[PDB]
Amino acid sequence: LEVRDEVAEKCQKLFLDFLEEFQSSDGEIKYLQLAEELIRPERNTLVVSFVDLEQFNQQLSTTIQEEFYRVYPYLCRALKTFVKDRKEIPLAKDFYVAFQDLPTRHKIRELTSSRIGLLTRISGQVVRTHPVHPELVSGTFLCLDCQTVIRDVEQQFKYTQPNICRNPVCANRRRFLLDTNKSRFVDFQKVRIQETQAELPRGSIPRSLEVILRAEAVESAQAGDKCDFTGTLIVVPDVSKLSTPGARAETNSRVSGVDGYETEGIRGLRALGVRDLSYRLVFLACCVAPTNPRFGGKEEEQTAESIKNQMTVKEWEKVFEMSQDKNLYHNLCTSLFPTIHGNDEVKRGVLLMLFGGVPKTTGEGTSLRGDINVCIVGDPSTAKSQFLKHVEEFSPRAVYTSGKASSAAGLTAAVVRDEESHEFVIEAGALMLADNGVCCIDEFDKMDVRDQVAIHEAMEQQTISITKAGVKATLNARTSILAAANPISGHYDRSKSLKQNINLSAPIMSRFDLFFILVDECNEVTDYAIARRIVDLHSRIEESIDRVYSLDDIRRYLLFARQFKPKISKESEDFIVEQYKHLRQRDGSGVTKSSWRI
Amino acid sequence: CNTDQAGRPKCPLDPYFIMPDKCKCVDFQTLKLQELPDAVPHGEMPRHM
Amino acid sequence: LVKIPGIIIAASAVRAKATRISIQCRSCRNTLTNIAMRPGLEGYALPRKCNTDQAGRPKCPLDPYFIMPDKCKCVDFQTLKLQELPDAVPHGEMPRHMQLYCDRYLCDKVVPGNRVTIMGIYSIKKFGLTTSRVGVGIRSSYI
Amino acid sequence: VRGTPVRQRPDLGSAQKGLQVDLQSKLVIWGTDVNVAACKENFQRFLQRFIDPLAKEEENVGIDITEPLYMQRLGEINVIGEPFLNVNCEHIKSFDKNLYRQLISYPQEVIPTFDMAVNEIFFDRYPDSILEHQIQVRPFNALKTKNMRNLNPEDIDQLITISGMVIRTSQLIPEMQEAFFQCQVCAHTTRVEMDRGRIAEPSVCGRCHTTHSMALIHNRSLFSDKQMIKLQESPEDMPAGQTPHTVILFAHNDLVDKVQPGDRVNVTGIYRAVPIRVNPRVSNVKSVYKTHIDVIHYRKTDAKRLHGLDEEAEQKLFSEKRVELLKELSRKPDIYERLASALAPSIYEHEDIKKGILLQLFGGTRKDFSHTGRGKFRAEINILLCGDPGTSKSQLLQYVYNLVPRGQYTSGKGSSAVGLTAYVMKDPETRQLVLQTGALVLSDNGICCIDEFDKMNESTRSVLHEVMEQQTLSIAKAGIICQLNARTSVLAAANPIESQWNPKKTTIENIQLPHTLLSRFDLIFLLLDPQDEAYDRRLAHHLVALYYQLDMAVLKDYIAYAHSTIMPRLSEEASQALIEAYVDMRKIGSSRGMVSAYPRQLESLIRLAEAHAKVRLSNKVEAIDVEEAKRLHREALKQSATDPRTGIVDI
Amino acid sequence: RESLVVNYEDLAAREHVLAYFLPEAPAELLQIFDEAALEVVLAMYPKYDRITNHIHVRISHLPLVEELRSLRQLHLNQLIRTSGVVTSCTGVLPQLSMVKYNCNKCNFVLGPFCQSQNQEVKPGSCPECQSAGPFEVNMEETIYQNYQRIRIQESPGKVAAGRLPRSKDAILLADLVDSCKPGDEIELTGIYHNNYDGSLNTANGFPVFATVILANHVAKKDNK
Ligand SMILES: Nc1ncnc2c1ncn2[C@@H]1O[C@H](COP(=O)(O)OP(=O)(O)OP(=O)(O)O)[C@@H](O)[C@H]1O
Ligand SMILES: Nc1ncnc2c1ncn2[C@@H]1O[C@H](COP(=O)(O)OP(=O)(O)O)[C@@H](O)[C@H]1O
Ligand SMILES: [Mg+2]
Ligand SMILES: [Mg+2]
Ligand SMILES: [Zn+2]
Ligand SMILES: [Zn+2]
Ligand SMILES: [Zn+2]
Ligand SMILES: [Zn+2]
Repeated sequence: LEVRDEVAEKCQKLFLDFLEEFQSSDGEIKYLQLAEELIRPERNTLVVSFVDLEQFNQQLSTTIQEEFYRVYPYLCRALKTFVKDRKEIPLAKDFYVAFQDLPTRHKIRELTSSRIGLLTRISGQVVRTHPVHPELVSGTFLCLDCQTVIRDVEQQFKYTQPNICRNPVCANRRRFLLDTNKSRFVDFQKVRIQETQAELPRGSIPRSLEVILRAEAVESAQAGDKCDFTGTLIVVPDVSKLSTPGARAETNSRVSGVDGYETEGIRGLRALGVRDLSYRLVFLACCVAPTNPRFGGKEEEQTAESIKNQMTVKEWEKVFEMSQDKNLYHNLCTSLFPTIHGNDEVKRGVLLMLFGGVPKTTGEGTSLRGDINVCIVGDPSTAKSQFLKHVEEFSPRAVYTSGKASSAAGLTAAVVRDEESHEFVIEAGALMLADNGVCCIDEFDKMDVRDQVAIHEAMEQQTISITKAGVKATLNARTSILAAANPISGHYDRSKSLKQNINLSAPIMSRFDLFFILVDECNEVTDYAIARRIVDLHSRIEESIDRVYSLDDIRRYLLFARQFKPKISKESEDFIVEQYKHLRQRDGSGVTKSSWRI
Repeated sequence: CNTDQAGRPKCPLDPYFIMPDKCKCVDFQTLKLQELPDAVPHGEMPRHM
Repeated sequence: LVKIPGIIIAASAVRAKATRISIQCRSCRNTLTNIAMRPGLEGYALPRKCNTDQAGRPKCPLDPYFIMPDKCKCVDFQTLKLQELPDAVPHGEMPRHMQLYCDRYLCDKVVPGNRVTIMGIYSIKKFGLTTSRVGVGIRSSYI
Repeated sequence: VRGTPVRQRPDLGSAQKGLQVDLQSKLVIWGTDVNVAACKENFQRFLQRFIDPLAKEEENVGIDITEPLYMQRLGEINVIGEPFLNVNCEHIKSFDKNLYRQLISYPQEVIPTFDMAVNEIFFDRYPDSILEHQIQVRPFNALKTKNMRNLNPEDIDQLITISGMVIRTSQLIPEMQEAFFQCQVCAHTTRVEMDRGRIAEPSVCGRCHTTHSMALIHNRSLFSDKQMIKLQESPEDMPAGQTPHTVILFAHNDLVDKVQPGDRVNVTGIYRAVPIRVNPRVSNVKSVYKTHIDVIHYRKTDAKRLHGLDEEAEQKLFSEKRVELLKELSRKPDIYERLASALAPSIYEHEDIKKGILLQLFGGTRKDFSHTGRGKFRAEINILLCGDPGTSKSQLLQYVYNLVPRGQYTSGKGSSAVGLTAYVMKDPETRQLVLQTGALVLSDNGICCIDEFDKMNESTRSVLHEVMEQQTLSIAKAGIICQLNARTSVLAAANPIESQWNPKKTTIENIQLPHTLLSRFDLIFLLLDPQDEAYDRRLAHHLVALYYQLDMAVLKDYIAYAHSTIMPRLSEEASQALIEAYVDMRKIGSSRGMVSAYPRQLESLIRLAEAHAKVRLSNKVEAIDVEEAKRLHREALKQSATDPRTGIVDI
Repeated sequence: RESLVVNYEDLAAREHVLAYFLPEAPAELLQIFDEAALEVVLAMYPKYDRITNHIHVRISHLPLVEELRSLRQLHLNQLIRTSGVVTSCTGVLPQLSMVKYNCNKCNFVLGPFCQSQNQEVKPGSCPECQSAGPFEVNMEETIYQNYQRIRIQESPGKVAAGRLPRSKDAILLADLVDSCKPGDEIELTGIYHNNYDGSLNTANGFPVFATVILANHVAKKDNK
């Protein structure tokens, strides 16, 4: 009458038991309260911690982990019955289970055909995300030959028509009409990720795979994020041929065509129903989370209070106690460039650029920039590249790039066609992954003029406009630029102005708030101090780094402080005009010429 | 026409005509069999085959 | 009948479009001459059945007709690309374009770069209600 | 057999008919001269009693008198879990020459027989051992095909060994092995294995008898791994006018991801010929077939190279006798000089260049500066050879190129910037655009030899800045954004401006390289010609003697041991010596037209000292190491012959 | 003007059941509203039937303001209100509205068929000669309607965290055409639409659906 998946049915009942019996330290059934939130519209996924599942039933966790693909529909059925009786839900609202906190993590290179269909957690860097589309999960069809209605045929990550019409004296296998208003859909997103740079073997390009997000996980991973996907590796039928033929599938019915209808050629292949078996690996992610989270409390808009609630009480007491910390300016400078000796001005400037100013829009419409751009110009081996590396490793949303290694489409934005629909997907470049972050351009003077134009456009108007491949799209580039540039001749001639020493275009130089000249003085005492710092770092690697604040602490603190929008007091206004008058006065006749004019 | 490879332009629907002189024919007779008169039940029409 | 101005930005090579065609049946060789073709970007579907009958003789095939190319009255045929006059485009606005179909003595009356006024029939392409995405019921326009 | 699963072998292809034919009107396979019984018994005779009577080294288990060499290997397969036996085909050739001839000629019929024989022997003993599948034999070291262009259609489906460099490896492709079906009506399930490369769909369920209701369920099916590898062949026979050759390899299930681009490998596999479709969407195939290798075995060892990273990381690479011999060598007072002199033995008295190259082969101490915010520190040593022509720079670069694994050779204008970093091509086997690495990534853990460094435009020489400073290659191209690893050592050779050193110009005026780029090299050897008649005579004798008439294996193993185990750390008195050395060298190099010293030359000294301590197998950097770093740094650049005002003269 | 703007606040305040039914099944509700508006206008103006013969009702001030990044399969077939920036805009195209066909086998003109936004109307037989054979649009007896596709993306100010703006296609019909312009910032009310001819059945990938917004009301955000 009907075969029953014994392991899947058993797993379903055990999972409902876990849902309605597992209780947390408060002694209350936690997933009942969690699924109370699930009566909402736009709310269809319960997130179940795998450590809880392990504590409650080791065998159930093992079965779920090993046979995840086959038992997942039954876990979803268990969630539906759990939320059904307890509440008043739309009858045809599907619910999904999103496991989280898997202990073990796998490499993207370890996603072999052994892991297919079973639960895994991988981490990658999101390369691009595609639009959310409605996906057909199970369609109802109409036979065009006998008008019978075939209901609920499962789509296997491919548009599948019914194998055969339900009417037995109608053996239709070709002509079906999808009754789209009776079919059910899910929210689908495809994102491309690639393996992280700490995972690459030697001589290898990073592997990319496309992961599939569904109903409520759908919009979680954005480009540039180092995210941590848990789900199942799956095969998806593919279109890849002209290779040698291989791995066919034909009917096992022993059938031979008659004279004039011989089972040969195109007709014979159609009649035997032969089709190539070509697959590619795709990740079906049920949950997404950052690999290195900023807070332990939560993860739509951002206000200081929202950030403060998003963090634990310990984290915010730390944030507060450094906010009340006198000498926090020097403390952050030392804690954030621990290995760099000297260059205290450059440390202060880079820190301020990290915090940034207040962006404002005039009544007429012009935007007043609020992002500090900093350029570091200096002699060889003066730690310019080290400053850029420090910021790039510290700051989330920081991109590093060098002079000629980048194109213009790879620096700002590209457009590629969405293979799933008529939509168009934008490929983000360095200046967009660094949005509300820092773009560390290294070797800035050697960076092509045709690319200096793109940099200048994003620096001056904080936006990038695309008119290519069939779309116009204006994009936000609210990056702050941290650049390093060599002087002409490789050395800074103190007898010339800054303009005469670097070959940056004047518009670029004008879009820089601070210019830090790092001249190499041939000083023996500073030679000694630098030597001690370098040799000490190379002697005691982990030690010799005594930063007053954790680097995660700074990340949280900075993220919190970026929500503040300081005002300008009247006395601050008067002081500003007075200091500007002094600054202008330093640039008059008689006195020695300055490097650049105020 | 199954041989639509010896040229790209195609043959019609139903292109085939029997070749009468190339057919191997055999002899052919039809007989009418009636039930044996002794085997017909008493008041009963005979069966045929 | 519309009258629009514009500048011509492309002019195709003059080609041959039939005004009358003749078709011949593949089996009986009988012809179906002087079929009138619709003017403009409109096609023609051949008859799917031979007219001639001879009950004693067997019938012709299903689609027996073939264009006889030498028995065809062809005329000159050009397609133009009209852009909205640059002085007529609204300020922040992409120009509009229009496809034009010329015929027999309107061919080569203009070269790209000419400012022209056109009189013509605002028409759609009628090539058979086929060639199926997003826009439904949309058929390409031309003058 | 112990009930242990006998996994299918995709590397042997899809099974054949396997028809048995009797040659009397004994029971060979059709089209072959093998009968499975006698082949099986011959191989069992081979496994049980084969002893190499000439080989005694690098076994680390092999008693090499104990009657089986290979049943010792079976014992290992019992100790470890991996069910693979690597059989050297030369051993089979010694034992049974006819069995060898049969193996390379019908591998698809002989290798499965070898598998049955091995599993019978193994599970005779070890009858309680548990293996995730039965043992699969991997024959390697067949008679090397010197040029794969010499292979004929007579050779199709035979076992061959070739060598070359891995150029590209694909992503892992899932190959179906067993299909899973459910009825759309009754949910009855069935499974169908691949049979000769196709799956016969059930077409009627055996439960509810509905025609064509069983549906293939892809993600309940069983799959195997496959990987395409582009290998640039390295033929030993190079006939006139023949261009280099790229061969397609297909690895399966376990040899997948076993080689990385830039690896030099000996690959044993089956020479396959496959039909090409005329379009991807039709089934017509061309009359002219294309060829690939179905990889059976990867051999990474090469007698003339150094040990690769995969080998060095292997724990049992040295016997205790070998380790003791190496340590005894390290106690020699002049092990440094001996090892240096073992390099490029045919090159005459460039002792300092050879010491620098030895230090480059050893390299500095890999450090994890990750918790310091610093970034990544370059442990590699970059040497620049600047000198007037005819002084044997290209010979040294050629020697290092032909000695290291993972090396690349570049010369002059023949390379571009994207040809050194990376670029997109379209794989003409998948019709897909794939990313290909260039020379600087193919040597990611090796030495890139750049010859004619000076005759090479600044466009491509800017690419070297990030490679030499940060060991990474950030590419922001149209769609692809990433950071390729380029932890290369750079051995560069360049001529002076005017191609000949002229003594009227200072060192900086005469090298003529951007002064930021010179600081990236941690040794600049000035290969200058003294107009010296005695040296002329000695070199002339060396060169003429070259026209009529320390080991390598010990050097190879010494370097491998040092890379595996020695991680030199700076001692306090070494720290002080480095501080003083940097201050002094900075005073010295601040002169008129000398190559100046930057804080980067202190790290140059640190790297050289760590490498030198590693030559001693020291594990602790001491003042002697820093002293030799200073001396090498000064001898290169000829700073004793340099006055603080002008150029140099002669030694 | 052949179009009547109805404020949703006023409709809900007067009659809340129609207002509650309006965004759940707007295709049917807007059809009904159009018929009733035609009746009321023809009652008020008897001579207006020769002007337009169809009144469009545009719903204004809908409270269901969803940003483009938040439309889901939950919203399908529902009246939504969104805002964004017009990035592209086709020309006004003529779309078949009440299509007459020619039987090009006997030249009979096959009576007017309504052209839905969902599928091509394809006639069956010819009423006279009963041919299934080829037909053609009778372009002289057909009546057309104005058509225009616009692409609307989220205003760059709204997209904020560091993420990319999302865009949707919208279809403006017969009064709404040329009410936008590339660069305009608009408020779009329309039916989030799924079911016409875009479903990716070509195995070119996953069975995802292309969606469009049938614009019902467009309100620019600027001075005039
Ligand atoms: N010291 C030496 N020892 C051994 N061989 C030498 C020596 N000096 C020169 N030769 C021989 O002279 C030739 C020098 O050519 P090679 O290409 O090695 O020099 P090079 O420095 O690369 O020249 P260039 O600067 O023009 O490129 C080689 O064949 C080499 O064998
Ligand atoms: N003031 C300093 N403090 C610490 N280290 C320094 C200093 N100046 C230079 N260095 C060292 O010099 C090395 C090379 O610096 P780098 O960042 O490459 O300089 P640049 O790129 O400006 O030429 C760095 O590893 C850094 O550790
Ligand atoms: Mg630098
Ligand atoms: Mg040379
Ligand atoms: Zn049917
Ligand atoms: Zn005819
Ligand atoms: Zn069944
Ligand atoms: Zn008709």
